[PDB]
Amino acid sequence: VPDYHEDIHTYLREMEVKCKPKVGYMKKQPDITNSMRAILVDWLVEVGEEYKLQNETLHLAVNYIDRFLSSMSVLRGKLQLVGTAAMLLASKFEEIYPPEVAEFVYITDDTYTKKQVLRMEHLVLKVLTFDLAAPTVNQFLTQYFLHQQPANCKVESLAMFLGELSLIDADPYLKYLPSVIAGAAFHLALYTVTGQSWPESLIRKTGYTLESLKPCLMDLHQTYLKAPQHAQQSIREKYKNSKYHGVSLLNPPETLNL
Amino acid sequence: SMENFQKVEKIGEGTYGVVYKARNKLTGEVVALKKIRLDTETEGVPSTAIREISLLKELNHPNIVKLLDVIHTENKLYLVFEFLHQDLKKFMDASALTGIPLPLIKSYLFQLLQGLAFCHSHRVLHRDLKPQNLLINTEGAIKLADFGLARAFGVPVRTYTHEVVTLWYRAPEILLGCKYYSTAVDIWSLGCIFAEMVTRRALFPGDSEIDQLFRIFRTLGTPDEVVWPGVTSMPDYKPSFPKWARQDFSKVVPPLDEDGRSLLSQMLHYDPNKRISAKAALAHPFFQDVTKPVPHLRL
Ligand SMILES: *CCS(=O)(=O)c1ccc(Nc2nc(OCC3CCCCC3)c3nc[nH]c3n2)cc1
Repeated sequence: VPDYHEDIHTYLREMEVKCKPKVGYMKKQPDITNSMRAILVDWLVEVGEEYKLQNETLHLAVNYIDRFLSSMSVLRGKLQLVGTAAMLLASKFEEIYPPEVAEFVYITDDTYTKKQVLRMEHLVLKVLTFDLAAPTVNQFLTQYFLHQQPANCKVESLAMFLGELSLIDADPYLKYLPSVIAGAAFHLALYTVTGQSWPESLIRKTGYTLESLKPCLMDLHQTYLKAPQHAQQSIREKYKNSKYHGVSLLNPPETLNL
Repeated sequence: SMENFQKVEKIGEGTYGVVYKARNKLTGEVVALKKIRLDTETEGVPSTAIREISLLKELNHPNIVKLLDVIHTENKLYLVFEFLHQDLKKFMDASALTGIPLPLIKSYLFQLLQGLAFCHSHRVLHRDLKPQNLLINTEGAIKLADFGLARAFGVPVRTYTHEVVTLWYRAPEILLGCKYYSTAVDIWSLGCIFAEMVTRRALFPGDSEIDQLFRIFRTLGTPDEVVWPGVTSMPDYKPSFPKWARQDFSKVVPPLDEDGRSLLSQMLHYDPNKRISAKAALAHPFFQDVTKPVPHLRL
């Protein structure tokens, strides 16, 4: 739709700042931690696989969760309820055939009842004031992919893989905007696979240089190198599939050029 | 919550919910209230409401119907909208004997294209443009309404819901089962509506998907690989389709001048890639003398 491409990019750059969670929020949660959140997001990855949901749905759900927990204190017993309602809302927003509510009750192992899921759904809507059309890492990556020469589907799947790993760890990735994580992920995928770098044409589009992406890149490179040891593994399993060209099997680079 | 609103009468039922006319007792404002039942869904808040509200909060524009407020209950959600006076369908019937003046057609098309360009710039497809969803006021404005079939798109798009757009206003790429569609589907709808304001009858009033295709093909020619690269590999294309010759556009909408015909033809281009954007259409010479007349309203 090349004609609205730049208007849309501009608009998403504006809205990503408005949908941004609060970077410090876990410090203010008395009862939950980054490690509990990692467990939850990893579980949502599995749920996404189980029901064959879009990656976008997963990214949206995690945005909803981070924004909700930015203002609402939640006990550990209830963190999965928040996450289940967020995935339900994301599915309703984004999916052609979302799973029905009963399916969402079933995958929580009847920890929660259906009316609890529906009531959380409504509370999450109130808290986010219905502002659900949030920009994601995935939406930026997809635009950035159009600047390949030519398209390389391993580069594409590996970028999505790295962007997805960023969802698991609130420290450090909550401090980076989606467009920046997408930038770091695209560059790191492109260099890992082809040896090439963040292209000139994307500097013109985004205003980001390798310099400006460096802090995120340094974090993301470390996450990639340590992905095999991480307590959470569902994203590595998912990306062994041929649908993603088995990219979780590719060797991360020992070092980057800079 | 609803303490301050006084219901006046029911307007109708769109894609979901029911719409009433109401007035704010404290300010005097006349509003349209869309009532949405939640206890009917122990599936919860419907996807159509979730989309309509999240998108309409972002889309603030003089040719897009304005969402003023959202009022919750446990059991009901009420959307408060600015009230408009009638739909374009009603207005066209009211105009049957006397015709819609060209200045007003031009004004309405210009305004609709502004509204649509705004939607498309904000990554929103409407997917249900038709005269019943286009609302006018006593001051010469027209606005896009009923965003219950709308969605947020990505660049580049993926496969979205197939069962989309009312049949008469549905683009050929959807009828032929294309894997991808985009903003061009809304322009197609608008092109059908432009022709309809001029003649006062629907351009392609088909009774089925195949009847719709055949009506389109009789007016614009059966598309081939020259006019639309890739048509013949599209999923619901049949090589048995009759091959009709294209009609010259001065017969399609006989009252339309040269500039009008040029514009209509770029809006009804088969190839979605070549179909004119709303943004580009605003600069077409058809609009060089555009004004904003006030219609003759018989509320
Ligand atoms: C047939 C009734 S009318 O033409 O006299 C008429 C139409 C519209 C309004 N005002 C109005 N209506 C709606 O939504 C009504 C639905 C729209 C979709 C099709 C079914 C009806 C509005 N939404 C937001 N503002 C609105 N204003 C008055 C009279």
